[PDB]
Amino acid sequence: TKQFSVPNLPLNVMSNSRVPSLLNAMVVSPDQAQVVQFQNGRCTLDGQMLGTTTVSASCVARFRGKTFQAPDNRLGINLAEISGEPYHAFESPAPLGFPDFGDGDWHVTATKVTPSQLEANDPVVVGNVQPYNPQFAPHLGTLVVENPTPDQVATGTDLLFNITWLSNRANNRFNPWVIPNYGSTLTEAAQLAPSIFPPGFGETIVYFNSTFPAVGATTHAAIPCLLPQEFVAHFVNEQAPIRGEAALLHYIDPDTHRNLGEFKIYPEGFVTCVPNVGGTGPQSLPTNGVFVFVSWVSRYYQLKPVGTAG
Amino acid sequence: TKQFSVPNLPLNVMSNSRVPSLLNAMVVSPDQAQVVQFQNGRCTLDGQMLGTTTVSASCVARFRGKTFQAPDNRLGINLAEISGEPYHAFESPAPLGFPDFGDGDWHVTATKVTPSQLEANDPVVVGNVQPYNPQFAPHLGTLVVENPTPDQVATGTDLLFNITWLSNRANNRFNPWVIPNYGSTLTEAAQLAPSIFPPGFGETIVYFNSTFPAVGATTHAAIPCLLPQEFVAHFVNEQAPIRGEAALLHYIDPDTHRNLGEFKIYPEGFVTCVPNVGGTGPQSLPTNGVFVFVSWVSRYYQLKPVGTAG
Ligand SMILES: CC(=O)N[C@@H]1[C@@H](O[C@@H]2O[C@@H](C)[C@@H](O)[C@@H](O)[C@@H]2O)[C@H](O[C@@H]2O[C@H](CO)[C@H](O)[C@H](O)[C@H]2O)[C@@H](CO)O[C@@H]1O
Ligand SMILES: CC(=O)N[C@@H]1[C@@H](O[C@@H]2O[C@@H](C)[C@@H](O)[C@@H](O)[C@@H]2O)[C@H](O[C@@H]2O[C@H](CO)[C@H](O)[C@H](O)[C@H]2O)[C@@H](CO)O[C@@H]1O
Ligand SMILES: [Cl-]
Ligand SMILES: [Cl-]
Ligand SMILES: [Cl-]
Ligand SMILES: [Cl-]
Ligand SMILES: [Cl-]
Ligand SMILES: [Cl-]
Ligand SMILES: [Cl-]
Ligand SMILES: [Cl-]
Ligand SMILES: [Cl-]
Ligand SMILES: [Cl-]
Ligand SMILES: [Cl-]
Ligand SMILES: [Cl-]
Ligand SMILES: [Cl-]
Ligand SMILES: [Cl-]
Ligand SMILES: [Cl-]
Ligand SMILES: [Cl-]
Ligand SMILES: [Mg+2]
Ligand SMILES: [Mg+2]
Repeated sequence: TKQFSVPNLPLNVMSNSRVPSLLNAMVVSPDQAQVVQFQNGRCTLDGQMLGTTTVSASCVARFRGKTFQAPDNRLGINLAEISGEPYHAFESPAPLGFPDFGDGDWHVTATKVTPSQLEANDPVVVGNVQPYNPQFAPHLGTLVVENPTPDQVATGTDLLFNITWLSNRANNRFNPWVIPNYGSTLTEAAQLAPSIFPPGFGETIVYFNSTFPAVGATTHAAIPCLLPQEFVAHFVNEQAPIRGEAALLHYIDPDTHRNLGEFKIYPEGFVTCVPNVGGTGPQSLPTNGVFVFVSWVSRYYQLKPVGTAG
Repeated sequence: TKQFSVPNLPLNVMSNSRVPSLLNAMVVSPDQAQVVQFQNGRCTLDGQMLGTTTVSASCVARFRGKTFQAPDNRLGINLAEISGEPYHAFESPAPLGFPDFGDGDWHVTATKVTPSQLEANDPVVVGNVQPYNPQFAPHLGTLVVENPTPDQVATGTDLLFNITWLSNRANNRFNPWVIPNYGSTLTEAAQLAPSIFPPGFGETIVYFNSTFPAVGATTHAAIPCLLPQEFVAHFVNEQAPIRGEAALLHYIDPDTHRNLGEFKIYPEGFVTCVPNVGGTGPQSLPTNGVFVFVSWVSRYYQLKPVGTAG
C-alpha cells in the first residue's frame, strides 16, 4: 500500500550522487561511446542500493583508512567504512561511497579523525591517488596515496579523505563516465551495479550534472550522475514496492505550475526522456522545477518530446 | 491531511546539519554555559528553514565568493550563494549554508568553479578565515581569507570554499556552540534563528554529534546540531502542518524492534528527552536505531527517562 513518489525538491537544490555538489543542469548524451555503469548513485525504485551507493550525502566520494608505509615514501591506506566500521573484501565492490572515477588523478585532502589526535596541531594530510596505478586495490581494501604531505605519517593513523579535485592523465582528457577497476574477482555478492543499456522508444538516458573541479575533463568541469542523492535517500526511506514497468514523472514549473517535460524513471534506477529532434533535450529547461510522480506506466508509454528543436 | 513524520533512517547513516559529516552520537549537556542559537540545522516541523539553514546537504558549512585584493596581501571575498546566485544584504543573516562557528579559525580549502578556468592547472586556494576578525562581515557579503596560498589570486576569481578543519584561538578551547557575529543590524527579515530555551518537565535538549576535525575543542572533536540534515530535508519536502504542541518520537531498535527511548520534537525544530538521573541520557543507546513518529502530544506529556543511572 505504500505508494511510490519522488522528492518534491527543485532540481537546483538537490545534489549529485557521485560528488558532494549541487546539481545545476540535466543533459542527455546519446552519441557518446562509454558504458553507463556508475557505482555511486545507483538505487532501485523500491529502495535497494547497488554498487557502492550509500544513503549518506556526507559519504559520497569519500574514503577512510589507516596509514602504513609503502615503498618509496608512498603512503599506503588500509580502507575502512567512512563510519569507522571495518571494511571486508568479497562483499561489495569497495566501501560505501567510495569514489567511482577511474580515468584520472584524485587530488585528496584528508584529516585525522581520532579525537585524541585532535587536541592540538595541523591534522591535514594531502596527496594524490591514481586509480589506474597497479597498487590500487579497493575491493581488497588497500590503495596508495602518492606524494603525501607530510611525507611521513605515523603508521596506523586514521584518515578521512575528500576529493578536492580531479584531473586528466597526461595527454588525455578526464572522462567522468569511466569507473575504476576495483581489482580482484568480485564474488556474486560483491558484483558491480549493472550497466544500463539504452532504452527503446526514442528515449535516452538523462544525466544530472554538477559543476565540479574536474580539471581537463571531456565535459568541461561537469560530473554526471543517474539520480540525485535525495532520490536515493528518498527511495531507501520509502521502500515503495514497484507496481509497474516504469514511473512517469512530470517536471513542473514552480512559478506557473505547468508541465515543463515528461520523463520516465525505470525500476533499475535511471531517468529517460525523448529529446525534441535537433536540440539539447532537457538541458534548456529551467533548473528550478520539481519532479512529480504521475503514475506507473508500461515500457512502451511514449513520452512527449522535451526541449527545443535547436 | 498531510500527516507528520520523520525520516526512518538509522541515526548513524544520517548527517550533521552544521558540518558535512556522519552522525555518530547523540548527547545532552544541560549544564553547558552557552546560549543555544545555531543558524544551520534550524527548521520548523512544517518545513520552514530559519537562520541560514539550507535544504542542500552539499551546502552545509560551505561558502562561495569572488576574490579581490585586501591590504597586507589578505584575500578579500565578495560572497555569493553556493549556487552562484547573487547574495544581497538585509534578507538573511548570511548566505545559505554559511558556516555558523564563531569561536575559532576556519582552515579552508577552495577551488575555482568557473569551467573555463578548469581546462588545466591546479585550481586550489587554501587559507584561514578568522570570524572574530574585524573584517568579517558576512551579512553585508564580505570576508577576508588570511594567509592565502597562492598569495596572489587574480581579482574576480570565483571560489567555492570548504572548511577542512577548525581550531581553537590561542590560549582558549574551541567551543562549537558559539555562532559568529554576522555584523551590521539585521532587518526583521534577516533576523537570526531564535535561541532555544530549556524546556520544562525535566527535559533537556538533545544534540546530534559528529566526529569532525575541530582541533582543540571543548567537546574533543565533536560538532553538535539540533536536527540531522535529513530531518531538515524531510520537513521541507513534506510541509506537514503542525497539529499539536509537540511530536512524540520513539527511537526503535532495528534488530529487536523494541523501543529504546522516548523523545519529543517541538514545532520550533529541536529534540528533547528526560535523562535517567545520574547518567548520560541517550548517549549510551546504540546509534543504529531509527526515530519513528508516535503521535502529537501536548507540552506536558511526561517522557519516560532514557538511558542508564550511571
Ligand atoms: C605546539 C605549537 O605551539 N604548535 C603551533 C600551532 O599551535 C598548535 O596547533 C593549533 C592547531 C592549536 O591547537 C594550538 O593551540 C596548538 O598549540 C600553530 O597552530 C595555530 O594555532 C592557533 C592558536 O594557537 C590557531 O589555532 C591557528 O589556526 C593554528 O594554525 C602553528 C601555526 O602557527 O604553529 C605551531 O605549529
Ligand atoms: C602547463 C603545465 O604543464 N602545467 C603542469 C601541470 O599540468 C597541467 O595541469 C594539470 C592539472 C593537467 O590539466 C595538465 O594537463 C596540465 O598541462 C602539472 O599538473 C599535473 O598534470 C598531470 C597530467 O599532466 C596530472 O593531471 C596531475 O594530477 C597534475 O598534478 C603540474 C604538476 O606535475 O606541473 C605543471 O604545473
Ligand atoms: Cl494497492
Ligand atoms: Cl511525487
Ligand atoms: Cl548506506
Ligand atoms: Cl580518541
Ligand atoms: Cl572491477
Ligand atoms: Cl541548452
Ligand atoms: Cl503505458
Ligand atoms: Cl485531519
Ligand atoms: Cl499523509
Ligand atoms: Cl496538508
Ligand atoms: Cl515517522
Ligand atoms: Cl535551500
Ligand atoms: Cl565558463
Ligand atoms: Cl493542539
Ligand atoms: Cl555513554
Ligand atoms: Cl499530552
Ligand atoms: Mg553492497
Ligand atoms: Mg532567509
